[PDB]
Amino acid sequence: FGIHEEMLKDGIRTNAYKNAILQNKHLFKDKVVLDIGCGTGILCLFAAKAGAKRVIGIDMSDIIDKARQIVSDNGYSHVIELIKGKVEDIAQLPFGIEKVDIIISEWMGYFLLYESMLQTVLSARDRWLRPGGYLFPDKCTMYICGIEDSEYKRDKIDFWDNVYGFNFSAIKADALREPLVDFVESQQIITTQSKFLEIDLNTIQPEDLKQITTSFEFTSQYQEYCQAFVAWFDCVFSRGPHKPVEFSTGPFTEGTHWKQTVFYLENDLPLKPNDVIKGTITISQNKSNHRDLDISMKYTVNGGAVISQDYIMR
Amino acid sequence: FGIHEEMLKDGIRTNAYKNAILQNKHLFKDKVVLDIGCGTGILCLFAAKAGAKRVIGIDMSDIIDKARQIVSDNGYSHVIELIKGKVEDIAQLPFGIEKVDIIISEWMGYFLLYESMLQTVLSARDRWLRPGGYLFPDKCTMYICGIEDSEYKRDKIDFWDNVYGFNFSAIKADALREPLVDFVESQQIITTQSKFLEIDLNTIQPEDLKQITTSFEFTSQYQEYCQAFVAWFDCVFSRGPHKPVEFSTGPFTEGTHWKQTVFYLENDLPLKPNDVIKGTITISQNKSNHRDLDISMKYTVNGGAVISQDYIMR
Repeated sequence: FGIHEEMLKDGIRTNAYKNAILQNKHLFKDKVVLDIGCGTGILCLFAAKAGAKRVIGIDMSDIIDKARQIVSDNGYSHVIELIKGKVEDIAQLPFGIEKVDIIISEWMGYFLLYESMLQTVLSARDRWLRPGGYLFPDKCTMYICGIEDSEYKRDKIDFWDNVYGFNFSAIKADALREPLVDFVESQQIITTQSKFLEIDLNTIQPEDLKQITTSFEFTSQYQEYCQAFVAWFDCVFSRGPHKPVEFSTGPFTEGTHWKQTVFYLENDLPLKPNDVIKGTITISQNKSNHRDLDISMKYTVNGGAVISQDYIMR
Repeated sequence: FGIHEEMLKDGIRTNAYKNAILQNKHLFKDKVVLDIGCGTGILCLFAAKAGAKRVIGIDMSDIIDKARQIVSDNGYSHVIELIKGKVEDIAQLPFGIEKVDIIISEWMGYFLLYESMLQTVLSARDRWLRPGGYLFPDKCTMYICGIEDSEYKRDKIDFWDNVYGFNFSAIKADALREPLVDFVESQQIITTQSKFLEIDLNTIQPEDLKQITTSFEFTSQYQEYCQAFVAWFDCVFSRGPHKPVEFSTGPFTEGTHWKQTVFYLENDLPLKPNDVIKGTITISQNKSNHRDLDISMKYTVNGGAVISQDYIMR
């Protein structure tokens, strides 16, 4: 419902897709395009306008009936075909199509990986993408840095110390375990930014997603307290477009509906300039609710004792 | 998760419950209290602090395990007993209790009735409330008025006329059919306010909720265009407290997490001062998704032709 208006009115995202598709008419001309999660159909309309021979959109949502009407009203009912259901439940693609040239998708979730459609996109790639075909977009990179956020930490974590006189501190751990999806101001960042994960749809395999172990490293720029780490991702249309097309969900550029992801620290870090925060982040589907993401960090400051903290986004 | 922090940090709501309970220690002393949907337990703690002999909290949420810890940390483990599950699945109340003196609940949904716990509260009242017992709160009243909102109507409805050159007008009806939960500024109101529904927990019966037909009437105060109706509800602890306790979710007082409910009109009304808008609102559970609320309005301006518009909150 409102999720579709939010996706469309996300200008940064829809403009990046618009540019990647419409500026590459040469690449789309007379091609067969599969779009995973077409929603109201704007990306399918772009691909058709770019000259695709056939655009197949899959959405599991009941929006499909209205999306077909939109396709008709814009004169593309002979080019764009919409199908309901899960990729995994599709007997065949329509019109006897066996392979496709280009897969468009918007699979990225919050924190890139939370409730994402990555596995669906990889199944569709494995089933239908012709050798050498293109994935729009194909590369996402995750970044992390440290911030000052004493005010929000006091309002959101320490609030539970005293609630109308009552001790609610039993809840504090749970509040700390939940990453926050929200915007951070760039002036709050007190460290360099660390690339810590890349996901390349051209080469990644589903078994690689079972448990992601990765490392990160960033450096303090200030004499300051660090209350939280913040993470975001960048997304690149790399293989396919004539020039690479990119957009960011970070705090130095226009906001997106993904916002940023804030991981509050149990114990604030007292940082000096040039202090080094380095560690590992392990990401995996939660073992009791498969929709939940377990995110475990272990790290040090200048090689001190290891600090560990576990989070679950749910 | 965050829903519990949002409920608690709703100051207007939690203060009204705090006042209704703690200022009526005489009424709670040595009584048996049932609280429906206890969440992290603050209302149960109030009832215990007010002197209840026994407080039974029901919540279907996994929050129960942490809520028990909160009850223990504040010294009330012998008074407050928490039970998981639906009222409808409870064999008996603990400690051999058969009747209770007071039922506390926070059953109100958006637009009062959307995904509310009203039916659960009525079942608990019918099963367990002693004759003459009290419901905290027991009375909610709904109000409606007309507003000017051309800017938000243009940004949210007319946006679909042209989306990157494409005609998305097939979606406009669906956008109009969805009431918006959001805050309205009081300066946007251009009519008097109409009480249009009262729900009295002391006397209402579940069969009355199958379909609510009610009437409304309000008067234009300006020469202005009306783009939407806005509705809210007020909630009163009426029977029981020494003085009635009240709070509002309307736009003339502090915001609450319920916000207000905005019903955009298909065709703007050109109103003159003293024009009368009068009609009926029919509210019923949707026939294909029982969690969805159908809200149908028919009305006139000074007895002109009947205007009808159907909405579904989903």
